[PDB]
Amino acid sequence: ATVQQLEGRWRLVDSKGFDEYMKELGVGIALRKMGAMAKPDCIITCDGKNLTIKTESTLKTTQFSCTLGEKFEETTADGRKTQTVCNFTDGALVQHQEWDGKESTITRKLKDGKLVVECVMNNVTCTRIYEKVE
Ligand SMILES: CCOC(=O)c1c(NC(=O)C2=C(C(=O)O)CCC2)sc2c1CCCC2
Ligand SMILES: [Cl-]
Repeated sequence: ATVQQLEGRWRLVDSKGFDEYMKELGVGIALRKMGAMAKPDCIITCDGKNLTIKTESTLKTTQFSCTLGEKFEETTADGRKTQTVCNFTDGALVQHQEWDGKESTITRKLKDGKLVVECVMNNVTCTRIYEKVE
C-alpha cells in the first residue's frame, strides 16, 4: 500500500457516527446541520511528501496542504486551529491533531477499492466511506 493509491477525487457514500464526533468536538448547531446534510467530495493529491486534501461540497469547501511528517497549523472545517501532522504509516494516511490539550486522529485507507475515513476523539468514533469518481 502506498499514498499514491489514495490520490484522486472521491465521493461520500456512507457515514456513521459523524454527528456524535461533531458533538464530542463541541461543534455548534449550524456546522452540525451542515455536516449532516453535506455529501462532500474528497480530493487527495500527493507529490512525494507534499500532501493536499480538499473537501468540496455545496455547503462548504475546505482544504489543507502539508509536508508529511511536519507539524503545521491546520484550520479545520469547524474552525479550530490545530497542530497537525500527517504521515503515511502501515498502509494508511494518519492525520493527528492536537489543540488546547485535546487530540483527535483521522485515518484514511483503501479497503476493497473504497476510501475509508475514520475519526476518533476520546473513543467517540466515526466512519465515512467514499467511492472513487472521475
Ligand atoms: C471535523 C469537523 O468537520 C466538519 O465540520 C465537516 C466535515 N468534516 C469531514 O468531512 C471530515 C472527514 C472526512 O470525511 O473527510 C475527516 C475529518 C473531518 S465535512 C463538512 C463539515 C462541516 C461543514 C459541511 C461539510
Ligand atoms: Cl453537499
